[PDB]
Amino acid sequence: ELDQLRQEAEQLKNQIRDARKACADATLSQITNNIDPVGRIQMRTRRTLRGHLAKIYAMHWGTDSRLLVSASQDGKLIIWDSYTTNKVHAIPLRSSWVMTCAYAPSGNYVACGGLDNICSIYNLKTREGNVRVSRELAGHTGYLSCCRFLDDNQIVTSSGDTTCALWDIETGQQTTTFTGHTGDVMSLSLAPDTRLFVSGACDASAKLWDVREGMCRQTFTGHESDINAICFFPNGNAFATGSDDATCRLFDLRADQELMTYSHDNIICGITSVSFSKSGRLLLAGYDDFNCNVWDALKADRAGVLAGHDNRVSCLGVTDDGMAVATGSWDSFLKIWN
Amino acid sequence: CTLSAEDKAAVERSKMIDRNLREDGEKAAREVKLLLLGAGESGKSTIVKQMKTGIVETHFTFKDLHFKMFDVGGQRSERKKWIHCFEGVTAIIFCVALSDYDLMNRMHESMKLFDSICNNKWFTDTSIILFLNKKDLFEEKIKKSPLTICYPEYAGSNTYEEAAAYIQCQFEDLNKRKDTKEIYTHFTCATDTKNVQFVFDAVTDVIIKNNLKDCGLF
Amino acid sequence: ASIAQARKLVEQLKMEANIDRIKVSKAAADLMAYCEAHAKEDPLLTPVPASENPFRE
Amino acid sequence: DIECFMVLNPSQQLAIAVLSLTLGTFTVLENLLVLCVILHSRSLRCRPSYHFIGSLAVADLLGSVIFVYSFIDFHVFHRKDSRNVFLFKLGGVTASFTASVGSLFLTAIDRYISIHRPLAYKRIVTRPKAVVAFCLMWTIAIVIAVLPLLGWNCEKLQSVCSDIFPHIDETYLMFWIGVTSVLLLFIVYAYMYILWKAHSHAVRMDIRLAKTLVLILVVLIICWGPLLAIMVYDVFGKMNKLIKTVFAFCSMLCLLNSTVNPIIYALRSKDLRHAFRSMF
Amino acid sequence: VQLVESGGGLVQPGGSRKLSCSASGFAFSSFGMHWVRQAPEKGLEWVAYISSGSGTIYYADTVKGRFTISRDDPKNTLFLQMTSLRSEDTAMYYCVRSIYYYGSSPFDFWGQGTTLTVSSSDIVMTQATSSVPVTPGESVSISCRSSKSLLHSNGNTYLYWFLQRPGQSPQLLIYRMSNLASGVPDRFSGSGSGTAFTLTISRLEAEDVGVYYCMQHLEYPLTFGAGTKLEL
Ligand SMILES: CCCCC/C=C\[C@H](C)/C=C\C/C=C\C/C=C\CCCC(=O)N[C@H](C)CO
Repeated sequence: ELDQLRQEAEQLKNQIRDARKACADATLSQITNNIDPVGRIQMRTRRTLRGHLAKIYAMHWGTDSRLLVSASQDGKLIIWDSYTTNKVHAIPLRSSWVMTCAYAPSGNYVACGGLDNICSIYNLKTREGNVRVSRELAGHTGYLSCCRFLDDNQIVTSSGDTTCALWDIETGQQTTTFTGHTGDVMSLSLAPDTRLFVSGACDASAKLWDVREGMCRQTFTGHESDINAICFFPNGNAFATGSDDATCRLFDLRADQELMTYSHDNIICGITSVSFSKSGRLLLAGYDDFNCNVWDALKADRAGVLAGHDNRVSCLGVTDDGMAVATGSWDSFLKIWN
Repeated sequence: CTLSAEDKAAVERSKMIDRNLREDGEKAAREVKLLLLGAGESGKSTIVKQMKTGIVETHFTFKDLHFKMFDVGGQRSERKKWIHCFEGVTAIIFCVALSDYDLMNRMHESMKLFDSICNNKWFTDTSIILFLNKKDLFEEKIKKSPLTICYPEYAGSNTYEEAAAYIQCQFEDLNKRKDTKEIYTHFTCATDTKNVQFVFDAVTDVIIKNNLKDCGLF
Repeated sequence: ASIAQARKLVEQLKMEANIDRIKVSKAAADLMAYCEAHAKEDPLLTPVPASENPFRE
Repeated sequence: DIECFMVLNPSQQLAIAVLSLTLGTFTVLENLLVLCVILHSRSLRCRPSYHFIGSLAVADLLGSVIFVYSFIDFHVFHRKDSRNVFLFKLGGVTASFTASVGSLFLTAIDRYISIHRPLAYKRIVTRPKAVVAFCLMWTIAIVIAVLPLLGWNCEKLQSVCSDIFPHIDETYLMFWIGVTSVLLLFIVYAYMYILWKAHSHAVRMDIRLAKTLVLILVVLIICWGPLLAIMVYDVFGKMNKLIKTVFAFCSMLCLLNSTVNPIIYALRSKDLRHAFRSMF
Repeated sequence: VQLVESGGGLVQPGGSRKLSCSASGFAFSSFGMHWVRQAPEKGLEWVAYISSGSGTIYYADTVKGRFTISRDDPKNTLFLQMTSLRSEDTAMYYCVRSIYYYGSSPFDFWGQGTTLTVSSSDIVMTQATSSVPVTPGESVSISCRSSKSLLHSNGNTYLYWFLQRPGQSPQLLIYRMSNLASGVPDRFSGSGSGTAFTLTISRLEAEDVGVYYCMQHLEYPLTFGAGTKLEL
């Protein structure tokens, strides 16, 4: 009755594995030889943002690369001015349990969410001189993990239950759903063309989705524990993942398999966040041992360290122009490095 | 000064925001926060009614002291991902039903949950308040059914006091950490009016010891 | 119950076996060409002088 | 004259030198290790309670060094110096001792505040307030020490010079003796109240707190009684060769407090011991 | 959003008067406020200013020690007390809004104004035209020159353009060199450099007729420019 279907699934998996194995002609390290290394990289703190009285959980840069937004365990969303360190806006939240935030690419709206299973959208530019709640989106059954704007009227979300969704802000209803995971979805990343996105769950797997049709395209495996971070290559044809194994990995789409892994014998803790650099030559990772590491993307070499925090590093980000790097931590302080 | 007439106003605005944040932080540090755990069919609703969607909230006051209670029993997700958010609470309240001993086994599930929570790495130095509910039912069943279904090794007498002491010591001997934290046990039923007083006493003791440890006098 | 899930799994696993794949050499050479065509504009690799830095002080 | 005050016999001189040298070395070594452990730990550094311990260690170090140097110079080599340099050294020693007593007073106040208002202990005490009180205390100590050089000098005015300290009038000596006693009484009353309240609440902690507070009070009284007794008698009474000899030995007892303060306040804290073990 | 202004009337020389303004429709407690005045036929003139929180106050050199300005945030009112009124104090008074943070637009909303009659090292902004004729559908340009560079080290050029129509209070069009306000069409444009600035209109309708003013915000006391009237 059902044994035949399971045997067919096993046969298909074996066929896929053989097909992938046929394309592997040469490893990345072999090609990336006779190329001059990058050398030691030294970067200095330049700013320090203060005024948060709890642990910081998320942050996001603005498209102008001057303004910032950050969230904390206390019910507060603060917007910063990078160059002067001035505070522009402080927004109070109804629920103190928050886990993610986003910045609209136009600069008119912000988004928030957490353990309450709701996504709140706030309007920044109005005619009364205050910030007010513009929309509340509900329908998930688990805590929200991430959210990202596509335009002024579209947003995708990820939930603690095995599902992602696409919303319509005007009507407040869901227009598409993505269900192929068995675990908890922890992160997602959008493509530069805003046509595809990738997800990572607690079953040690990653998936590639199509926004319009709403179907999965490819699945990637190789990790041994939960995946907590994921990011896109600047070109848009590869991505990087980080898990609890204390290792990072690089995956390719056209080849449909893994390319390289970044690990060190003296690192035994998990990874909380991952980011790339303009031109995609440096990979920045945040660890649980109060530090941040810089890796060469084309080589397994480690080209620097970033140690200025007294607790766990929760989040990090790079500007669209590529001038500075921002990091947050559980010590309640955000820093900017250049 | 190298500042135009329009940046000083921004500085003043930022300073007024800082003042507001300070006042907010000061007003939020005068409340005592508690986390309520326990498996289903334990008596959480009874105690909640005796004291005044995802996570749930509750507030009450006693002797000019304000308590907030967090209930997280409606999540139904991986607990290793969002439980570190509660690191920092004053204490934890655990509910267990004495009646459901003969009723794989509910008592063993409660013991497993208690052991898992007590020896967590985020709750190393947080005390625990244990409530044992439905004493009358336990005293109405012990006479008919012996206390050997749960513990085949039991070698005592079919008496309420001895059985209650046996259960209490079995629950109390699961904490590997003995010097860092202490457990406060209490017996209650469906009709009581002195549980909030017990909570108040335990909280005052915990706060005094924490203060006496921050100042290095211990 | 157990039939619908198996059918869905088989169909989904059947649509992922028709993709066209290229050799790892070609995929590994385009990343190297991209990193070489944009190396002249990357502030974090080559620190620019202290005049264009908006975070100098 | 500076020749009349020197009374120590040739036999007594040997003891003063050996005791001062060895005891002084322990004072500097103990305070040095304590300062580094509270400087190499992020957890200890943030706490606004170890700042007072570090201040006490620094004050004890400076006082020990200055006192040893001045005492050996005066009572071994028979060095003769003008009024200005001698009064400068005396002011330095006074500044160190006053700073040490002030640090002890601040620690006692912090520990009293903990038990007085258990719920409001954290709200009241804050790091900037600790820094403010640390700098105010040091500034007032420095001002008190420097007061004699500006004016008021017995040699530069008409008054009765002191019988133990050349070129010192019998008014500033009393001033120091009048402020030290008040601070010590507040440091004995705070601990008495702490013990009483702990006992009242307990009716395990009582045994521990009593075993630690009795030791602290006993050490303080035994170490600060004899010297102040001789000083007060001096001001109100005559001077004899016997009184001069005992006072010289009593100064030696005061330096021992700088070598016992770092073993009670450092070891009785478990966090400090854990940090020291981790560092090793 | 509205601001109503009370008080005003006929006063004898040497008297005293009180003027009040009531706001409704916005967060009155997070805005700074100004007072401006206009003589019967002359241009605009700044008077005084209050910060948000009443932590900073400024006055014009001609009213120092004679006028007082105050605020009341729970009741949403603004007050101006005038003493020892001269014969040069006859004018129409306006109350103005201003909010200061990165990327804001000050001087964006004005009041209706009240009339008061009395019985009988500063930058200079100059305009060298007036009563310029025009026909609908054509393109027009207006010019302005200052007596000092308005360009700051941070890269901002502080210059503002205002339009007043017959029988109406002024309205903001450009709240900084090359920055269009909200709700105003795209016909208007502004450009300049250093000490020379210009405002250009592609094509004008019948409603784009009035008087145009130029203002600087580099430093106090916020001097105004002269008017430039357009005739159909
Ligand atoms: C100004 C009052 C605070 C003064 C500081 C408080 C207490 C300290 C522990 C006491 C004395 C300062 C110690 C050494 C200074 C160098 C020489 C002292 C020679 C005077 C002398 O010893 N005279 C007797 C009779 C003969 O030996």
